[PDB]
Amino acid sequence: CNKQNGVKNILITFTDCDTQEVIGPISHEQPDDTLPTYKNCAWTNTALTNGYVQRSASNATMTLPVVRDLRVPLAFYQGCAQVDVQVEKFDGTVMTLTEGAVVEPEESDGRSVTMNIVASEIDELLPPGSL
Amino acid sequence: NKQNGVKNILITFTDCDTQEVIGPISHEQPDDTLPTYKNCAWTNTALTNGYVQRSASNATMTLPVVRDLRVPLAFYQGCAQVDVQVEKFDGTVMTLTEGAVVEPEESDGRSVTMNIVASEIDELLPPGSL
Amino acid sequence: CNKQNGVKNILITFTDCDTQEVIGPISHEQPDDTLPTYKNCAWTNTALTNGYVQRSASNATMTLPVVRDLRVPLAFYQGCAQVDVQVEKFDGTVMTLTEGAVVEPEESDGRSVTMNIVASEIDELLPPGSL
Amino acid sequence: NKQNGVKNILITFTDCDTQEVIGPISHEQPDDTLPTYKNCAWTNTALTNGYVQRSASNATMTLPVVRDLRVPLAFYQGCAQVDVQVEKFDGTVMTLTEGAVVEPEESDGRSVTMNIVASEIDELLPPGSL
Amino acid sequence: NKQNGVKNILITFTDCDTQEVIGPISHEQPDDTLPTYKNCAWTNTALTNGYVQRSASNATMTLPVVRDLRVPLAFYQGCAQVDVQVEKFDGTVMTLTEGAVVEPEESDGRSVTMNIVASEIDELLPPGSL
Amino acid sequence: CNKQNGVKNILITFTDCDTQEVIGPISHEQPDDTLPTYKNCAWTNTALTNGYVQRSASNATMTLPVVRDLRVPLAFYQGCAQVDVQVEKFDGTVMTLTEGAVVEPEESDGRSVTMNIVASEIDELLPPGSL
Amino acid sequence: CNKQNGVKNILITFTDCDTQEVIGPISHEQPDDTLPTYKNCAWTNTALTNGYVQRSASNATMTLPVVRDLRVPLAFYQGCAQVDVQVEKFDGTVMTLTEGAVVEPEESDGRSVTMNIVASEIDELLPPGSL
Amino acid sequence: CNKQNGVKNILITFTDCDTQEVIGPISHEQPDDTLPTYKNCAWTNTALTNGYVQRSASNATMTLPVVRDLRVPLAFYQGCAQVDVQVEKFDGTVMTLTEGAVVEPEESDGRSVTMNIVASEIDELLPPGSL
Amino acid sequence: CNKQNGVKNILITFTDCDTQEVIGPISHEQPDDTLPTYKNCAWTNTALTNGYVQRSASNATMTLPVVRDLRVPLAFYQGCAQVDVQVEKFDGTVMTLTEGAVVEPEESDGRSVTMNIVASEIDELLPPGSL
Amino acid sequence: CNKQNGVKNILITFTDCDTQEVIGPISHEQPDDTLPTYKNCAWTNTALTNGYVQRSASNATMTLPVVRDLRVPLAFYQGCAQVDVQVEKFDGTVMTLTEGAVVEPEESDGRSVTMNIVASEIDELLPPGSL
Amino acid sequence: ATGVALAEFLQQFNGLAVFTKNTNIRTGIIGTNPRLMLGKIRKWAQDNVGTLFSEF
Repeated sequence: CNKQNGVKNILITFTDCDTQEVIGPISHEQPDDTLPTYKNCAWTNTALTNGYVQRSASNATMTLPVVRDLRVPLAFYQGCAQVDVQVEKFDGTVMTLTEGAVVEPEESDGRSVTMNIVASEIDELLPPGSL
Repeated sequence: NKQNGVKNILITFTDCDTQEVIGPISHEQPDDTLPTYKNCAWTNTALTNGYVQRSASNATMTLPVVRDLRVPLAFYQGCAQVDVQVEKFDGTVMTLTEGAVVEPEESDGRSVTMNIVASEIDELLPPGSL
Repeated sequence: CNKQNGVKNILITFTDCDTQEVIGPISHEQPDDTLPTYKNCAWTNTALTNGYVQRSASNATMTLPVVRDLRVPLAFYQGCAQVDVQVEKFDGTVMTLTEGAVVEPEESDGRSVTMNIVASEIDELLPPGSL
Repeated sequence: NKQNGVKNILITFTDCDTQEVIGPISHEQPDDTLPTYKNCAWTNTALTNGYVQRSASNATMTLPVVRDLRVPLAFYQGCAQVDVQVEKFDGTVMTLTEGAVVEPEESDGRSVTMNIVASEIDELLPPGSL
Repeated sequence: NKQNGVKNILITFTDCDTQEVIGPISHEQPDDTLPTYKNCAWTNTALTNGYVQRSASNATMTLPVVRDLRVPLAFYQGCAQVDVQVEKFDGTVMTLTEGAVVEPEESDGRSVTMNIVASEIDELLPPGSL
Repeated sequence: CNKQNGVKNILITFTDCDTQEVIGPISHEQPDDTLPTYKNCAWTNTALTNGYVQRSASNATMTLPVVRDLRVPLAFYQGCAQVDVQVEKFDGTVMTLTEGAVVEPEESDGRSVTMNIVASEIDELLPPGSL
Repeated sequence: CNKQNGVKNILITFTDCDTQEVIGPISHEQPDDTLPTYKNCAWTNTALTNGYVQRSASNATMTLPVVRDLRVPLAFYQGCAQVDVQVEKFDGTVMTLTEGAVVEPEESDGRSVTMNIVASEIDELLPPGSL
Repeated sequence: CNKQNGVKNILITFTDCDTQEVIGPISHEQPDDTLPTYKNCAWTNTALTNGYVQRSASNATMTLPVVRDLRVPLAFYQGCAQVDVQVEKFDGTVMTLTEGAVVEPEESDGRSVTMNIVASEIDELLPPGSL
Repeated sequence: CNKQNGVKNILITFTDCDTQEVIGPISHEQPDDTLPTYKNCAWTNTALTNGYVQRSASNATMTLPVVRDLRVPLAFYQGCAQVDVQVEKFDGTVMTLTEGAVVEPEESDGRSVTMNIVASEIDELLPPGSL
Repeated sequence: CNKQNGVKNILITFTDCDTQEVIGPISHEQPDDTLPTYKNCAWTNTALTNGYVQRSASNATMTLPVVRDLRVPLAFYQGCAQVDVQVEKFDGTVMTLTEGAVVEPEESDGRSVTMNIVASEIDELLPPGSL
Repeated sequence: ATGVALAEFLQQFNGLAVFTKNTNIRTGIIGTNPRLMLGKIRKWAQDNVGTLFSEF
C-alpha cells in the first residue's frame, strides 16, 4: 500500500532500429536496492543573477538499473535498440516512456545493466486523488 | 529554544504554461539533513590586499522535502514557480517568493532536493533583535 | 544452477603482428571476483536536446582482468600482440572477440594484468531460447 | 599552559547599507574545529633554482561560529563588515578590523563558517617574545 | 516572470521562386543558446568630442532552431522569405515580417542558425510600460 | 564601508530622438559579475619617437552592462534614444554622464544589454578627501 | 526510431578527369563524430541597409570528413578526380551530389580526409511526408 | 633576504598639463600578481638581410599596473596628467622615470589601472656590484 | 593486426647542392604522436560561382616532424640541403618524395624539427589490391 | 646518460657600441623549461608553382630566454649592446654566435629576458661522429 | 476602406488552430495563441502608418 517506496513492475519493449521488429513487453527484475531515478521537467534551468533563471530546452531522462533477460541480446540494452519502458511503483504511480534511447552505455558484467534512457517527455499517473 | 530543526514547511506551486496556483501545502523532511539558507544576495570575491569585489548574485535555498502524492513530480523540478516558507523550532521564519529550481537532479519519486533561487529571502528573527 | 553469475572459461590467443606466430588458445584464470565487462553496441549515442540522440561510430570494448601465464611474455598482455579472447559464462552465454587490440596498457605487477580490449564487434551466443 | 583552543570570540558588525554598528557580541564555536589563520600578507611562488616571486596578497581568517539569534543571518554572509577578535587559551590575541566575508557558503541557520579577508591581522604574543 | 527563455517559435516560409507560402509552423530550440535581437534600425559610430554618426542600418535576428523534416533545408539558408514570431516566457513577443537570411552557414542537417534581417522588428512589451 | 569594489546604484534616463519623451531616472541592476568600466580622460594619446606624444581629441567612454527594464522598449538600449546615466560605487565614487549615445549596438538576448556609452565628459564625485 | 542524428551510408564515386575511369560507388566510414555539413542554397546573400539584401550567385557546398579507402589513391580525395557523393542519414534523409569538385585540399595524414566539395546543386529526399 | 622577485615601493608624482598642479609622490600598490615590465634601450632594431640591422630611434616604454588612489581623480591615470614614476624592486634595483605620459589609455573599472608610460629614457640604479 | 595507423620506417637522404655530396638514407624517429602529413594532388582548385572550378598548377607538399640525427648538421634540416624522404606506414602504404626542398623553416630547439617539404610529385604505393 | 635533452652552459659576452667596453663571458641560467631555439640555414626558401623554389638571402636567428645578471644593465639585454652568445647542450652540441644583434626587444619584468638575436651565421660543433 | 483592409488582413486566421489561455503550442503544429495574434495585428497596424491610420 502507501508509505512503501519501491518498484512493483518494470516492462520494456525492444524495437531494433535496423531491421524493424518488436520484442516485448517483457517484465524485468531489479538488480540491487537502488531505485530508478527520474526527471520529468523537460527544461533545465540555470542560476543567473538577481534571482533570474535561463530556461534552456533539455530532455526528460531516466536511470533504470535492471537485470538483463537471457532471451534478449545484451546489445539491445546498450543503445542498439529503441526501448519503450513502463514502470509502476508500489503506491500506484506509473511512469510511461516511449521511443527511448540509451545515450551513454557503460561496461556491464553480463547480468546487470544500468540504462540511461532519454525521451522527449515522461508520463505520470498520479494515483487516485490529485490536486 | 536550544533546538535546531524545521517545524513547518509550506510550498505554493505556480505553473508557467497554465498559471494554476496550488498551495500552500505542507511537507515533511525526507532525511536528517536540514534545509540550508543563503540570504546575502551579493557574492564577494577575494582581491589583493584586503580589497573585495562585490558582484551581484542570488539568495539561494536548498530544501529537501518529501513530494506530495497529489502533485506531479515535474512541479518539483523547475517546471513551476515555488513560494516556500520555512519555520524553525527557535522561532525563525524564512519567506521566499518568485523562486525557481535551478539544477533539478534525478529523483526517485519520493524525496526531491530543491535548489531554489530567489531575489531575496526574509528572516523573521524571533523577538529580541539587535 | 541457472542463477549463477560468473565466468567458466577464458581462452586467449596471441598473434604477433610482426612474425605472424600464433600462441593459444590458452585457458586463463581470474585474479579476483571482479567479472569481465562488455560493450556490444558499436555505436555510442549522445544526449541532444529534447529526445534527439547523436549516433556516431565507436568500438566494442572489453575489460578483461586475468592472471598472467608464465609461458607468455608480459608484453603480449600490454599491446605488443594481437589478442583473440573468448569467454564463456556459467549460464551458457559465450562472448567471442577476434582481432582485438590492447589500447590502454596499465602497469602490472607481473601476475595480474587488466586488458582494455577494442574490437570491431563482439558475438554473443545467447543460450538456447531467444527472442 | 598547553591547552589549544579559543576562549573569547568577539565580532562587531557594520551594515553595508545603513552603516549601523552592532557589537562587539561574544560568540561560541559550533563544533570541535578551531579558527585557522594566515598572518603573512605576501604570497611566494616557486621559481627556478631557489627563487621566489613575492606577490602582494591578503591575511585570511576561517572562523566557524554559532549564529546569534539577535543578529540577521545576512550579517554573517557578507552583507556587513566584521571586526573580529579571538583570544586563545595560551594568551594569544588575534585582532582583525574592517574585514569582509569573501566566499559565503550555504548555512542551516545555526552554524556559519566565515572566510574573512583583511589587510593585516595583529598578534598579541603572550609575554616573552623573540 | 524572472524566467529568461523562449516558449514558442513560429516561422512562415515563402518560396522566392514559386511564391508558395508554408506555415506558420512551430519550431524547436536546438541548444541552450537563446535567440538574440537587435531592434534599433540605426547603427551608430564613435566620433570625437562625444559626437556620434548615425548611419541607416537594418534590424537583425540570430535565431537558432531545429529544422522540420517536412521543410526542405534550402528554406532555412536563403531560398525563402521568413516570417518569424518568437514569444518569451515573460510575455514579450518579437514579430518579424518579410525577413531574409544573409550569411548561411554549413549546417549538419538537423540544427540551423538563421541570421535574419528585416526593416524593423516589433516588440509586444507585456502589460505595464513606460 | 570602503575596501569593497562594486556598484550600488545605476540610474539611467532615456530621451527619445524623434518623439522627445523623457523617461527616468530608473534604477537598474547588473546582469553578471562584470563591473561597469569607465574612461574619463577625453584625449587619446599616441606614441612617437623619443618620448614625444601626440594628443588627439577623443571621448570619455563608459561600458555599462545592465539588465533591461521590462517597462522600456529594447530599442532604447541599442541607440534609438539618448541616455543620461549615473553610477554610484560602494566606496562613494559617482560617475555622472549627460547626453550620451550608444555607439556599437551589440545583439542582445532580450534580458541583458551591454552599453558602449560615449559622451563629451564624465565627472567624478571623488568621495571626501582629495589631492 | 526517427529520433537519431547521424549518417548511415556514404557512397562516393571517383571519375578520373583524363582517362574517364569510373570507380565506385564505394561505401565509406566516418573517422570521428563530426557529421557532414551541408548547404543546399545556391545563392549567398549579403546584409544591406534597411532590410534590403543582395542576392549573389554561389555554390551548393558540402564538407565530408571520411576515412580513405586503401584501394583508392589518396590523390583521388584531394582534387585530382570527380566525386559523386551520396549520404543517407538515420532518419531517411538522402543528399545526392554529382559532378562535384574538391576545391581546397587540406594536408591529410593518409587515413582521414576532410573533403570540401563544391557542386552546382544538391538534391534532398525528405522522408515521406512533405510540406 | 635576496633572491626575491617583486616590487617593494612605487612612487608616482602627478603634474596636470592644464592647471600645472603637482601632487605626490604618492605611494601605490599592485592590483594583482603581475609585475611592471620595462624597456630601457632607447633604440629599436629591425632585422635586415645577412646579419645587417637597421638602427632607428624609439622610446623607453613602461607598463605599470597599480591600484588608483581614492584621493586622486581617475582621469589623472589615463593621459590627462604627467607622471613621474619610481619603482624599487626587492633586489635593490631602482628604475627612475621622469616626465612620462600615458599613451594608450584603457578603460578601467575604478580600482585597477594599467598605465603604459612612455618617456625619453629610464634610469636604472643597478644594486651594488656593477659590470 | 592490419587495423593500425602509424609510421613504420622513415628514411631521409641529404644532398648538399654546393658540393654534391649525398648522405643517407638514414633512418629517423618520431618525436611525438603526430604523424607525417601529405598532399598528393598536384593541382589546386578554387571555388567559383555555380559549380565552376578554376584549376591551376601547384605543388605536392608534405609535413614531416622527426628527430634530428646527431651525426647530421642542423642546417641540413632547415633548407640548406636537398632532401630525399621516404615514409612507410603500418598498413603498407609507402610515400616516396624525391628532389624536395624545405620552404619555410621554423626555428628548432636542436632535437625535434618539422620540415615543410615541397616537390613536383609524390608517389603512392597502395598495398596490394587497387582500384 | 647519453639520452638527455637540455642545456648545460650559456655564455653571453656584451660589447658596448659607444665606448667599446667588453664584458664577459658570463654564465647564464634558464628562467623556465623552454630551451633556446635555433635557425641555422642562412638562406630562406619560397614556395613556387610545380616544385620550384626561390632562394633569397636571410639571417641565422636564435631565440634565447635567460635570467638577466644583476651585475649587467637591463639595456644590454634589449639591443643597446653587442652579444656574443654561446650555448652548449647536454649531448655535446655547441652553437656559437658572434657579433649578434637583438632585433625586437620586449617588455621584461626585470628578471627574465627573451632575446631574438640575428647574426650572419651560426656555427655548430656537432659532437664526434659526423655525416 | 480601413475596415475592408482589416478584414483582408484578418482572413488568414480562418480555420487556423488556436491555443487558448490553457497551454501553449507544441512542436510541428501550425497553431497560434492570442498573444502572437495580437503582436501580428500590432505589426500590421504599425506598417500602415501614413496611409490608413494616424502616427499613433
